[PDB]
Amino acid sequence: MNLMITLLTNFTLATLLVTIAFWLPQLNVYSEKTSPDPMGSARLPFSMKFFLVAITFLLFDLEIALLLPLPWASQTTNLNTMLTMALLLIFLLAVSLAYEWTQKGLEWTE
Amino acid sequence: SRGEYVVAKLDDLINWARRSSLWPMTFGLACCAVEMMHMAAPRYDMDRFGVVFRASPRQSDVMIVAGTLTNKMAPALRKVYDQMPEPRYVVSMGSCANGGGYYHYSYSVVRGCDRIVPVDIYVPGCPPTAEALLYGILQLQKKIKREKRLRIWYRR
Amino acid sequence: MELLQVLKRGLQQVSGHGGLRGYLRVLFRANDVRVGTLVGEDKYGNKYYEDNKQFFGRHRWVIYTTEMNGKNTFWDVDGSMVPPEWHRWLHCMTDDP
Amino acid sequence: EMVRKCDPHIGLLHRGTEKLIEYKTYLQALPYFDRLDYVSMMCNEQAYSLAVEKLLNIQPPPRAQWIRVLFGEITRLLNHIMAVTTHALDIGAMTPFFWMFEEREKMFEFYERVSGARMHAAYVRPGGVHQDLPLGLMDDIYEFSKNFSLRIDELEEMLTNNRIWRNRTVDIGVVTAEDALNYGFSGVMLRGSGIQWDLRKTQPYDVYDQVEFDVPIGSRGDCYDRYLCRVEEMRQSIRIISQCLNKMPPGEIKVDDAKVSPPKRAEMKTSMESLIHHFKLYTEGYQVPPGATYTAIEAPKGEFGVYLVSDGSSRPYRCKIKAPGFAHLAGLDKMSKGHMLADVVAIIGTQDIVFGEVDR
Amino acid sequence: TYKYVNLREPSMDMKSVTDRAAQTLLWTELIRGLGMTLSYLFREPATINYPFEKGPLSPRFRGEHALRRYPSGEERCIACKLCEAVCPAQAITIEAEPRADGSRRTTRYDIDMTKCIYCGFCQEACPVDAIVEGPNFEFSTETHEELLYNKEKLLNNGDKWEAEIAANIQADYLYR
Amino acid sequence: VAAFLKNVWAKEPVLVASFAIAGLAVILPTLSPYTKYSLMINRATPYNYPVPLRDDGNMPDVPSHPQDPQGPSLEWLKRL
Amino acid sequence: MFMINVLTLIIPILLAVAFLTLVERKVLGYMQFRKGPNVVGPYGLLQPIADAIKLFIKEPLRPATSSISMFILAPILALTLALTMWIPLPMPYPLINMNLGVLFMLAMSSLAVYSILWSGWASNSKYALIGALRAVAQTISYEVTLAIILLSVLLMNGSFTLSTLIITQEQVWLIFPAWPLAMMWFISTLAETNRAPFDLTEGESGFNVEYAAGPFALFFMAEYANIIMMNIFTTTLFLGAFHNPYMPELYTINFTIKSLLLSITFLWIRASYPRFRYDQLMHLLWKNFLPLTLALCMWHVSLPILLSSIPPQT
Amino acid sequence: MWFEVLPGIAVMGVCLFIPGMATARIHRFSNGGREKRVAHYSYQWYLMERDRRVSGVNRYYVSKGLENID
Ligand SMILES: CCCCCCCCCCCCCCCCCC(=O)OC[C@H](COP(=O)([O-])OCC[N+](C)(C)C)OC(=O)CCCCCCCCCCCCCCCCC
Ligand SMILES: CCCCCCCCCCCCCCCCCC(=O)OC[C@H](COP(=O)(O)OCCN)OC(=O)CCCCCCCCCCCCCCCCC
Ligand SMILES: CCCCCCCCCCCCCCCCCC(=O)OC[C@H](COP(=O)(O)OCCN)OC(=O)CCCCCCCCCCCCCCCCC
Ligand SMILES: CCCCCCCCCCCCCCCCCC(=O)OC[C@H](COP(=O)(O)OCCN)OC(=O)CCCCCCCCCCCCCCCCC
Ligand SMILES: CCCCCCCCCCCCCCCCCC(=O)OC[C@H](COP(=O)(O)OCCN)OC(=O)CCCCCCCCCCCCCCCCC
Ligand SMILES: C=C(C)[C@H]1Cc2c(ccc3c2O[C@@H]2COc4cc(OC)c(OC)cc4[C@@H]2C3=O)O1
Ligand SMILES: C=C(C)[C@H]1Cc2c(ccc3c2O[C@@H]2COc4cc(OC)c(OC)cc4[C@@H]2C3=O)O1
Ligand code: SF4
Ligand code: SF4
Ligand code: SF4
Repeated sequence: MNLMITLLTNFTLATLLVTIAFWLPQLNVYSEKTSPDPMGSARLPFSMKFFLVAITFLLFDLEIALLLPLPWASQTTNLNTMLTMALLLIFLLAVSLAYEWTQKGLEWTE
Repeated sequence: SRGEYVVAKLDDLINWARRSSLWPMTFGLACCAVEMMHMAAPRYDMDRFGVVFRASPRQSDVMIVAGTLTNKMAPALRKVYDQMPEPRYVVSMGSCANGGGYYHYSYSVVRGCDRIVPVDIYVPGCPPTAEALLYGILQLQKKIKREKRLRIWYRR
Repeated sequence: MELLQVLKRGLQQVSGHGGLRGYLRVLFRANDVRVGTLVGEDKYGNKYYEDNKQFFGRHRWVIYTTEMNGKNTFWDVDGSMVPPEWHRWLHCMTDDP
Repeated sequence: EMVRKCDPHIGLLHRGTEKLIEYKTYLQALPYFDRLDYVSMMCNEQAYSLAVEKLLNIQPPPRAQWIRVLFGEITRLLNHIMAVTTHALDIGAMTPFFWMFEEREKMFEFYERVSGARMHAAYVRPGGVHQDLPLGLMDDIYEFSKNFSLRIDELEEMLTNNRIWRNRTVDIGVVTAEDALNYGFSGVMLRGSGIQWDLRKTQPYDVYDQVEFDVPIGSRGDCYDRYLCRVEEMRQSIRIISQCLNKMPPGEIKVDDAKVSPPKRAEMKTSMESLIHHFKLYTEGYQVPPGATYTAIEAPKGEFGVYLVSDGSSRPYRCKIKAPGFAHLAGLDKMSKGHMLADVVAIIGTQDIVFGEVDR
Repeated sequence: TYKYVNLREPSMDMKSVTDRAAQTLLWTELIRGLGMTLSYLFREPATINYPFEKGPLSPRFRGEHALRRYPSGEERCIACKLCEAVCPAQAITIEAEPRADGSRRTTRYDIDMTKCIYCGFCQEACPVDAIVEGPNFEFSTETHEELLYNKEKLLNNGDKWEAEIAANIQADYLYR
Repeated sequence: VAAFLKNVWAKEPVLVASFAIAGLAVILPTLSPYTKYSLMINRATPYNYPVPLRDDGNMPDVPSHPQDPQGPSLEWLKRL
Repeated sequence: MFMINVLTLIIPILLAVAFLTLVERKVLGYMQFRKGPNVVGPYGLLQPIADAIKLFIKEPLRPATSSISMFILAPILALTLALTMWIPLPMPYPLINMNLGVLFMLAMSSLAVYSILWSGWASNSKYALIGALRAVAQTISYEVTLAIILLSVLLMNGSFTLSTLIITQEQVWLIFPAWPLAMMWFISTLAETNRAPFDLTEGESGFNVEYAAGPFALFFMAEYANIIMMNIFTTTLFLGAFHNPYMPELYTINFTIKSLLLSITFLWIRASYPRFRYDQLMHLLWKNFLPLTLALCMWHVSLPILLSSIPPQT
Repeated sequence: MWFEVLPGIAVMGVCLFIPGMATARIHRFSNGGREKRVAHYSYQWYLMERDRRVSGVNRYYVSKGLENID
């Protein structure tokens, strides 16, 4: 409840400052500008490597999501099984990284 | 009256903030850029006046035209000037920016950047010393200081 | 300790500008508060100081007058307010004021 | 990410310098050379002065030659400080720019004391130099040079063993030596590729055959070897300046042929021949005998040459200016293939390109 | 007479390999660089307090032009046009006539300070030390034509700065 | 076995440290004597209520009070 | 009374961000053998005020945008996320004391890439969009090691609670058992905030070159509102101070001094090195930080089990 | 010299000192001169609501000891 008050206050202060920033110099009548970039009008070429690093982020972020309950999982009574599955998950993250390595997926953004 | 005093204090405030936070574009053309760097160097140190170099003309306040403006470059210089947000200022630095200088009678040189952009401070020299460029920047600050924007706005 | 000498030099910089009023006066006009030997004063009120222990460039300075030729120069001090007889001395074109 | 093609468009500082030279006298044409490579002012003065003196069949006095070599090595310090620190500033290292431009400020004080201008001195003239050293100048050049080694050492502390600096320079801009010679490269651009060529050794001018210095040779031809070559050339320039300060002879500073170099102002106001010669040198200028020279020097960017053609008059008929950066920026297209866009700016930094000499 | 920068093979004993791997993993040269920057943090800076402190200059300095007079008030310039013949930028425009006492004096003496390259060939071509390039460098204007000096502005710069120009020429005429 | 190891320690010390720390993390809990006490402390931590037993008549190993000497103890944890 | 607590959080954040610009310019000045600002205020103290007023009265662009609405939403999201990162920070008591403050801060800092992406959308310049995509891939690359390092440390904390992390370091700093995690964490937070040697928004033109002085001053300050926060977070995470519950200002002075020294350490890093090439910091993450971070995550999984040092759940 | 950077660092340090000292004084003010009750877990919330009931004045922080029982 106080959390929603805080979030709403931060959004309100940000919207206040952004509106004042967009509209305090719009009181000025400075001049009207016509103003008739590295690329001129060429279409943005698709970069395959940027997409590959975004999907590699997404899959390793999912493996992170599996890793996230480990401080609570260390409190279990089945510690041998828990330690085995934790080492197996971090090892599978390392194997996904090794396959991403050796198949040249981490190249030109290495 | 009272509102005259209010707009006088507001003019003093906005002129103070504009002259004490000048941001030139890091943009040199010829030999004057070397001395403009010496005015950025530790001996003169423009940053202690609130004068910093910024790469883009979008976050810049003054264009120090420091070097020879040729015919091949003048539309690029005008485009740089047209991308600057107002209030934007121009400091012509050196004899070629001022009036062509040593290349005045050349087929390829714009005889003075004031054919291309409006110029606020003309700094003379070939090159002017870095101390002389800092003199021109402080004269620009004093020119911004005596601007009367809100007084003229209140009287119009 | 040699920090006590630093604080005592700061306090006698305060005491050397004629108190807190002169200290804050030179702090806001000059943005520097170090004291020197008064080399002279021209007919306008520009005061010229030495400190030969400061490094070359800091060792001679002017405090500009607050009023020259009718213009208030309390804040709007100007580099061309130096008369030509002191312009050699301040720009180190000579050793002699 | 790869650079397939790099097409530099120049002419943005093309000012028609060498058409303006054809309509001015030799003395009037001298200050154009300050403004070509405007971090190498007295070196270009020295190149044009050697060209004119070779066409005039006269020689400067020995003291003027030692002053030319002294201030040319001060100029080499200026140019390599500009080169190294702006090459680091583009890659991102912004701090030794500020650390080394104070030493560069002191060397501009040396130019201002010797000539009255901090950059464009117009000091080295055909026939000697314009004016003798002021008393006490060489002591201050000594006090600068004695401490400048620590400044190079802390620059080299901030860059040479740095892994971020090495990762931006070591695999970058490799030139084979045969392609460096075939693309008209000169200076560090050759000597980074292992080529043992320096014009101060091989084709020596004024008193460089009498000073003792080493020539740093690269091994891999990359940006990093050219960086180390420029650092060690600053070291060897300090060595040459120490030798020039120890071996400065007495004597005159202009050639005593008063039909070339102007007489003293005391004797211009006393002698009839000196006033006539002062008049005619500062209005018409000396006639240069007809002929064409190509005189090159080892300027701190490479071979700076003048192909100067006199038709007999007191004005140059033709003055072609060979600059090193012209051929270096021509070779930029080959040097950047297979590299990335953040590597081309490092290549543009390690070819010390000043567009005043590129465009004239 | 030549030397090889970067022709060192690193040693391959376990001491040096462990030194290089500790440099790699423990960032020794990066702490060296941070230490050099921290060493400059505690230095007195090189910054002078302009305009209250001024950059050092010599009496040879080439700044603002001025026309000098004799120690009788008569102006030194005798209209010989050597300064405008030698002028590399053609910045000097001179017209003359005999004035009312028959003296050879100028009617026009213009220096365009926006063409001028501040090289001082005019002051060293001058046979009577009339045109000089003085000590002033702080003469920036707000208008282009305020730098288009005529004879009145140049004689006023002479009258303004003569107390300093005479001392600079006193300190530097024996080198000329 | 030491030429390849010195070679990879000269070329890729990041990966040598990585595989070494990973190998230690795998094999070392099977060699540590304290791995038993982790299990013992995580079962000695009473998250729930110790629900009492109905005294049937013959449970000598169950105490009648918390301060009785029979039952599980934690002196191994107070000493360690 | 709670609104007074929110305001005394968020207004001194913006003031500290304002004077961080002065501290940056001064400390970079003296490291570069020069001075920073000393004219505008006494010792430069009015320089951020004059600079903020100067920016707020410049003309904005209002360009032809692909989206006007996302051109508005990028500074608002930037400032809102930059202010909400501070609310679970225990100094020594937080504004919002939540059980999962660490995971909260991780999630909200993962949300900060939309400001970069929408600022690249809103400019019609396709090269600004390319630079925005490179910035986003940089930030999402280093979020991976942020998450795994933070997980490895919270295996020694016992919970996701940020106030428990003060109890965790009552005997020793957590930089002593976790300095390789601490140094990869510090460099990764340096790479999160687009901070040198990882900045690719000044040279090869960034994502926020379209913004001029209306929103830009907000973006920038939101960006520095992250930076202090990250250092404060690092101060909570590896340099936990002494907390006396009867004198909380001992903790507040101690963590404030450590966070100031760590932000100055950011300033002292950016004044000492050149930048990375873009694929060089991708090489730094994916090939140098990520194998070590996985190895040390295995080590900090198995290590409390093999030493019988599993931390408390509560 | 280098001590010129210390006024800005001291101002920024006061700006970082204000939120922590502020929330400490506010939590002592709003909670009867003591720390705010931390209720991360439902047992803590149950005890805190039981304190709010047994105080009789609808405040969890008003503590009742042996004087409340006979
Ligand atoms: C939080 C408080 C502060 C923390 C410390 C940080 C402050 C100091 C910062 C200095 C400036 C840094 C600026 C950014 C620099 C970025 C570049 C960089 O450093 O890249 C990292 C470099 C990257 O390598 P590189 O770039 O140097 O080399 C190129 C890469 N190869 C070699 C592959 C071609 O190193 C690392 O990744 C190391 C990360 C930390 C390693 C921790 C090792 C732990 C040791 C375990 C034991 C090892 C012994 C053997 C086994 C024993 C078993 C018992
Ligand atoms: C009814 C009456 C009131 C009407 C409404 C007005 C309200 C108050 C507005 C602010 C004050 C107005 C006056 C502004 C300054 C006027 C005086 C002035 O210009 O003094 C000059 C002097 C600097 O002189 P200078 O020439 O720069 O020195 C060169 C160095 N030798 O300057 C100085 O020495 C310092 C000048 C400081 C200016 C004030 C401080 C900044 C403004 C603070 C309030 C607004 C911003 C609040 C915070 C925003 C977020 C950071
Ligand atoms: C069993 C233990 C647990 C193992 C699983 C957990 C691992 C944790 C770390 C995860 C790492 C994920 C990615 C690993 C990829 C490995 C393959 C690889 O990198 O091969 C290529 C490399 C040559 O490099 P290159 O292809 O050129 O890449 C650009 C850099 N130059 O070639 C190499 O770098 C050679 C790599 C092989 C040799 C490494 C030997 C390390 C020995 C350390 C001591 C012993 C440790 C005990 C375990 C044995 C490990 C071999
Ligand atoms: C373009 C759209 C606008 C974009 C700009 C604005 C949005 C972005 C910036 C704001 C982001 C808001 C994030 C709000 C939720 C954060 C997660 C959260 O609440 O975690 C904290 C805490 C969990 O900890 P715990 O201790 O278990 O809870 C108390 C129980 N003893 O949980 C609690 O304490 C629970 C408290 C009650 C429930 C809180 C619910 C908050 C409101 C819902 C989200 C509102 C924002 C929606 C948009 C998000 C971004 C798209
Ligand atoms: C958590 C901590 C946060 C701290 C933030 C603030 C840090 C800096 C604090 C202030 C430092 C000193 C500032 C002094 C400014 C210059 C004062 C001055 O003398 O200005 C002179 C100017 C013109 O004077 P004039 O009368 O024209 O002179 C002719 C004389 N014959 O006259 C004027 O310009 C008019 C007077 C202007 C005074 C402005 C003072 C500074 C205002 C800053 C706003 C914030 C203040 C602090 C807020 C928190 C505390 C309440
Ligand atoms: C960033 C700071 C503090 C300095 C460095 C700097 C400037 C201002 C402008 C420029 C600059 O450096 C870059 C790179 O180096 C040269 C070198 C040049 O000539 C040697 C040159 O001539 C036009 C231009 C430039 C750039 C330029 O415009 O201030
Ligand atoms: C938030 C407030 C109060 C003001 C102050 C301020 C802004 C907005 C933007 C900036 C800023 O302060 C500094 C100004 O100077 C440089 C100079 C820099 O380099 C020379 C540099 O490099 C990253 C960064 C900067 C800051 C910058 O961008 O709003
Ligand atoms: S005015 Fe002169 S010194 Fe300046 S850039 Fe032009 S040619 Fe070079
Ligand atoms: S200094 Fe040179 S360019 Fe200027 S007027 Fe004199 S001769 Fe002409
Ligand atoms: S100033 Fe000197 S050189 Fe020029 S016309 Fe006059 S007398 Fe002759």
